[PDB]
Amino acid sequence: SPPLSIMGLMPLTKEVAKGSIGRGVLPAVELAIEQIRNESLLRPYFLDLRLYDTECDNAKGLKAFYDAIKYGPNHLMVFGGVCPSVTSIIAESLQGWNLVQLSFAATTPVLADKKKYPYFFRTVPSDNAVNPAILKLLKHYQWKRVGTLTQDVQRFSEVRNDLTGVLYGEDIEISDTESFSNDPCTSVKKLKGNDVRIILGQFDQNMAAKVFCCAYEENMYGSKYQWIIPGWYEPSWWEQVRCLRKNLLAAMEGYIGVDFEPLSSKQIKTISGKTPQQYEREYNNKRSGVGPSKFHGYAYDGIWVIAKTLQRAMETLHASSRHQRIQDFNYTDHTLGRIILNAMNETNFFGVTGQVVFRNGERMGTIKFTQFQDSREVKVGEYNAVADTLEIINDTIRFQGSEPPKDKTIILEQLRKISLPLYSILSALTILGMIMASAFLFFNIKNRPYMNNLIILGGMLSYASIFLFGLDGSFVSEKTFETLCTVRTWILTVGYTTAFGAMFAKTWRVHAIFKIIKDQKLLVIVGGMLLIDLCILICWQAVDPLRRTVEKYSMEPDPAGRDISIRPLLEHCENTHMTIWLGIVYAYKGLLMLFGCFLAWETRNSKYIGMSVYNVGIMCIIGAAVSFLTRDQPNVQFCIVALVIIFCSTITLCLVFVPKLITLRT
Amino acid sequence: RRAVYIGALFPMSGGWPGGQACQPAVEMALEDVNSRRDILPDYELKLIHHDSKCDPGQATKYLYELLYNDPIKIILMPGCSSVSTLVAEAARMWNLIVLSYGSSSPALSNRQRFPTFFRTHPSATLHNPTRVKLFEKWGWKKIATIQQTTEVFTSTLDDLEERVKEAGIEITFRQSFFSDPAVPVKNLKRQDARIIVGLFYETEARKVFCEVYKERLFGKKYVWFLIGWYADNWFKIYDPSINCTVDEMTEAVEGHITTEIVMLNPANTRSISNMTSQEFVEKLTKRLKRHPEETGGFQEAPLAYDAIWALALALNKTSRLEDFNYNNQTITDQIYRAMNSSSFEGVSGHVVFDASGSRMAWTLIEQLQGGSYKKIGYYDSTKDDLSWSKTDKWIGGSPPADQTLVIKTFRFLSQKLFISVSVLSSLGIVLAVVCLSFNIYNPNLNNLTAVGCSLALAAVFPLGLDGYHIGRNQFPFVCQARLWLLGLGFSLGYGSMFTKIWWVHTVFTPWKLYATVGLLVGMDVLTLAIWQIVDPLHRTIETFAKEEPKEDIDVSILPQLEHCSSRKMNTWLGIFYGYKGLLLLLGIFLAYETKDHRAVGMAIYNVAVLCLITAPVTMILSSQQDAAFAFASLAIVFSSYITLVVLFVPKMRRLIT
Ligand SMILES: *[C@@H]1O[C@H](CO)[C@@H](O[C@@H]2O[C@H](CO)[C@@H](O)[C@H](O)[C@H]2NC(C)=O)[C@H](O)[C@H]1NC(C)=O
Ligand SMILES: *[C@@H]1O[C@H](CO)[C@@H](O[C@@H]2O[C@H](CO)[C@@H](O)[C@H](O)[C@H]2NC(C)=O)[C@H](O)[C@H]1NC(C)=O
Ligand SMILES: *[C@@H]1O[C@H](CO)[C@@H](O[C@@H]2O[C@H](CO)[C@@H](O)[C@H](O)[C@H]2NC(C)=O)[C@H](O)[C@H]1NC(C)=O
Ligand SMILES: *[C@@H]1O[C@H](CO)[C@@H](O[C@@H]2O[C@H](CO)[C@@H](O)[C@H](O)[C@H]2NC(C)=O)[C@H](O)[C@H]1NC(C)=O
Ligand SMILES: *[C@@H]1O[C@H](CO)[C@@H](O[C@@H]2O[C@H](CO)[C@@H](O)[C@H](O)[C@H]2NC(C)=O)[C@H](O)[C@H]1NC(C)=O
Ligand SMILES: *[C@@H]1O[C@H](CO)[C@@H](O)[C@H](O)[C@H]1NC(C)=O
Repeated sequence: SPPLSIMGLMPLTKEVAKGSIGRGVLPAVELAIEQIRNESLLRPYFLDLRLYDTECDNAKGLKAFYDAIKYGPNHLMVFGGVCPSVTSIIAESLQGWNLVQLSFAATTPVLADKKKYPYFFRTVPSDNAVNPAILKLLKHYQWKRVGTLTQDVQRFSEVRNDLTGVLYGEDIEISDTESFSNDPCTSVKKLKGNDVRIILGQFDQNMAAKVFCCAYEENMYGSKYQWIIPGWYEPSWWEQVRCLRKNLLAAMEGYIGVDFEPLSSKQIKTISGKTPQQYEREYNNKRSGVGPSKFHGYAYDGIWVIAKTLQRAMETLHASSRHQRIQDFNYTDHTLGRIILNAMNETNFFGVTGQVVFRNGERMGTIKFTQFQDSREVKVGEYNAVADTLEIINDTIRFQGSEPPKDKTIILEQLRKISLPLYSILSALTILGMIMASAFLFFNIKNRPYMNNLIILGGMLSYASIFLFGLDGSFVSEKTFETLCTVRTWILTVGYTTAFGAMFAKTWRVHAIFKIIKDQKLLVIVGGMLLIDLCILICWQAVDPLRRTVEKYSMEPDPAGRDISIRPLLEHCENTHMTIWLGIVYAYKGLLMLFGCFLAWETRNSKYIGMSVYNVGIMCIIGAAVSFLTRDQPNVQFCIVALVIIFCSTITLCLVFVPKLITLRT
Repeated sequence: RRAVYIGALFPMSGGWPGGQACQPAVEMALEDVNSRRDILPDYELKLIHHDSKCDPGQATKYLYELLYNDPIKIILMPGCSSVSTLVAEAARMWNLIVLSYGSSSPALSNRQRFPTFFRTHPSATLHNPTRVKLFEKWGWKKIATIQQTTEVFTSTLDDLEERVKEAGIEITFRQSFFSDPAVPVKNLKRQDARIIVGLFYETEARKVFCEVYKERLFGKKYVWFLIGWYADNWFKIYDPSINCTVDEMTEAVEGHITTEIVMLNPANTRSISNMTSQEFVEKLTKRLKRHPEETGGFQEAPLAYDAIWALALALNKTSRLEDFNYNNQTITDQIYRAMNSSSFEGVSGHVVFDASGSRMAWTLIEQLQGGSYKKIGYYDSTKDDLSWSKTDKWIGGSPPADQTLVIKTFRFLSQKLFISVSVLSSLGIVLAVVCLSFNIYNPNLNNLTAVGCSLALAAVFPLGLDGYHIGRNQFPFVCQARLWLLGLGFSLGYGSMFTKIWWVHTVFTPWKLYATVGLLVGMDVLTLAIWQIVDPLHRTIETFAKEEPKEDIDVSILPQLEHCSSRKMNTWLGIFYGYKGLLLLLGIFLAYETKDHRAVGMAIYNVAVLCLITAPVTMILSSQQDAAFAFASLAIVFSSYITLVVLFVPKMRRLIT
């Protein structure tokens, strides 16, 4: 039978550790070729394989390739290549004879282009096949803020460049894009300065122990951060290589490892007829000397791929003519290579790794999530991109916290409250001044003429105003009461102007005498400034709505260590452009009060009324002074204005009556 | 004889079609060296050659085609750069020596990876000392760089960074692309840089210039640095891959600086060939039917020429060389030892190459000036000689730079409004002194009030302007002196005014009262001294306006003003205004209380409302151009004028009425 020759280009020596890999993957392909001899898928021909040692030096590999070209027979395919330079160079040069090279360990995305490499295919999942997986894991546990850290190597910068290419369209933020070369410790410094919660590391093996030891020095661990790291190092690599393993182990737990999964968990019949369990058992009892490889699955699948490929392209219309065209290939033909490319590219079937497909020189693989649980890694979850499902292994994951941490700095706000045990004693003092007012009104009607009644009206309105001052502020059970602060401030101002008009018109008439129609003129002169203050009330209504405003005082503390910050807020009734209005109102009050304040110095030789108007004008100006020098704390200002209001509004009646009834009741 | 065969390679097209010119050059060179029997008494030179278009697939096919055939070749000649690296990497397995002629990779200077490799072409790092001197001439600091993603450009950009870092010039915007110019020219428009250096081949130079015309990023503040060994017609060849027309590109590429290096003797000398450079160039223009402005590789053909002549003299230095096989090494080491000590004088001057390379002395620099290139000057790096010719036109003459800023001082109105203020103060002084002399020459509290109002009319002038007299920057001293004098003057005048109405209110209801009111006046100088002890003076700077109000020049105008202040002066001046307002309202109440007295009360009623209406309008104002100083001076001089012209009306009018 005429043989169909094919050539494998593998490192077979002992001077390189990848010779162990080639010697490990040789039993799977010889078992596969003996299975092909068992089934005998091809009556007239028989397959032949010629092995060639490379050691992946470029000159020696091209020399062995040239020797095989010059001296060997009419080869049909070429197979293999592990070292990236001699794969890159052969994949660029392959079109000079229009042939196809099949690899199984080239794990660099630079072979993704087909204008550069139209004849190249691979079955190993690349490093860009973890990027849908990490998005699905993040949406599985709702993470928002992340900081990246990429080592300045071409591969890490390439996957960093592809993070942006895969990240487009979702609610994701990338804050700290630090890219160091050999000092990761200042990078952890910068990361702690931007205090980002989740690390997505990209570096080599030797940098990792130094990064975690001087991240212990920054204390970048705890129940606050996660670390997503590519975990393809050798197991227990950290046992050999300024920082002790005692000061490393209590911070090297919880580090999420992102690998590719070798096998599956299906016990289903493949096209071989066996299960992955039977295949692995037969493999490990096939061999005994070699250290176990982890690529023999891809070697076994790809041999059956190309065998099914050559039988489906062998089926041509040309029974005779193609059989001569294969038997007389002088390396020049390209139409046969085009049909072989079409029949190989449309390969889709189920093997040991699963249902294999091909999306542009790539097979859709299985991504193995893992976690370093208790001094070792454990498999925790899978993800299949052909179906886009992310399996997880419940009852296996653990957390040093209790919830997968929240990522942004989350805040909460509330109003500034006042001391209720301070407010309650003032609410108890509310009633006594009012009852004394309504009792001395009955003493005045027992005397029964309008002057002390107007004084009592001002006192009652003041005792109502000082009650409803802070009753609307902190207790916000009446929510739309900031519109009514002006509707009670006009009540307060009317009581104020009534009391001070009864203080002022009497002393002005005492100055003018120092007739009953003159008392009528005095009453209408008080009514004139009453209506002047009513016009100022409607001018305050027209000048601003005085609506509900909120001052948001932002300091964001934490009383009990939780990251839910607190920010207080204060209700403000003003509209911040009535400063001219309140300034002219306070000047109006000062001009109305300084007349009597100056005149009390003169007429001292209405005997204690000037001493009353002085001893209330000082308290009123100290109330305005402490009013403008506060609202930093809305409790002390309100209690001090309640204190001065219950001072003045009953001290006027007390110093106007304390000798009156004492001399009338001797 | 003996036909000795030499393999060769000529890229006829692709990114650099130099082999179109070098092939007749080497044909001429082989016919000229096929003349002397003293160099080769026994052999005969033969040439085998192909094309590769700087394509490694064809290059690998042609290397196999020459290697695995007949007859045996000895020396190879690779054209492009990546293919030159590949053949110098793989020449060791046949024990061969390789000679390149166009590569510029400075990493190709290593002898470990490349023991059997030489190159006549000098590297790309001799654009950087000339680049940093042309940057040092104009002091520009914000430069942006853009490159195609290649090793032969990143080793240049790394040499330029590690050369510019000692000069203290930062490189801010460092971008890169591969074949998409849209997003990086979007980023350059969004980063609005001034001077831009680019490193890419021609077909994308046309694409990036279509993109920069489309983004409208050419123009006034944009300087483009490119290499200059392109042809002069390059923006004229029809390329249907882009829809841009020829003259908007021609207007866009106008006025940019290009750099290169020399390739041959600028003088006229004679080689061993007994010809010169100029006659050689004449012979190339004779035999080449195309134009030198349209062909490729025309400037570099003499390095190929002296490369053959050098190897020919090396072969004469070796002088039984007919049994060469790729396995042995003795012939190769003997020829290598003879070629190592190669040092002579050829058409390009002294030809030494078994050193660290870069043996050229002068470089060259041009500028597109109106549809044609034109020379700026010459240079040498060792002697640091920058030969000039002063032909650089610019946008109207000046070189556009990065960005500047102007600090503008906020001008006063030292004009007729100030001169009117000064003349009203002088008129008040003269009127006051004339009325006081008339009163003395015919009310001692009235004389003291006249002295105080004269001191106010003497302190009215020295409010200053925006730095206009002999000697400045003592503005706190002169303003604090004027303020102290005006304070004491107003204190004296108002105290001697108010003490009369105080005593008339006392008499309504000899030097005791006068001496106690004089000490009441001198209390204010104790307040002035307490203001002088803890924080007397300060000349602060306000930056009240926004930067860059200018319309055409990119120098941001920041207007800054100055007012005399202190450490904490606001509450102090508020307290002093409150104290003086207290005294003034006391006077205005006593004038209605104890109603000389009628005129004194009416003068008090005028001066009080004047001072109270102008305290706030000088307290809360800051635009001193026509409001603050104008209102204050109008207030003070109208006060003193009207108060004097009312208080001395009844004296002199009724003395002779
Ligand atoms: C490999 O798979 C198919 C095999 O033909 C190709 O993609 C097909 O292209 C044809 C023609 O353009 C379309 O009609 C089909 O719809 C495509 N898809 C499929 C599934 O057949 C192409 O050769 C390769 N495609 C990929 C994605 O690698
Ligand atoms: C290059 O130019 C061609 C022709 O001008 C463009 O194709 C369109 O051609 C039709 C022909 O009827 C015109 O009506 C359209 O106006 C053309 N489109 C435009 C945008 O000009 C082609 O689009 C141009 N290339 C690009 C990139 O715009
Ligand atoms: C170049 O060749 C010429 C002749 O082939 C050389 O000699 C010339 O000889 C004549 C004989 O009388 C003299 O008159 C000329 O002055 C010579 N030319 C010179 C000196 O340039 C000549 O020496 C050769 N070499 C050079 C460098 O020109
Ligand atoms: C080039 O070849 C010549 C062979 O003719 C070498 O030697 C010559 O030797 C004779 C006899 O002594 C002298 O008269 C000539 O002057 C020599 N030629 C030259 C050019 O000097 C000569 O040594 C060889 N040159 C080199 C550099 O190898
Ligand atoms: C080829 O050139 C000369 C001649 O054989 C030698 O040059 C030596 O170069 C090294 C490198 O720096 C120096 O340290 C030696 O002093 C040089 N020796 C000399 C000039 O005699 C050497 O054999 C070769 N290599 C180089 C680089 O020159
Ligand atoms: C899976 O997780 C849920 C929720 O925690 C739990 O109730 C259930 O028992 C888990 N299943 C197994 C098999 O542990």
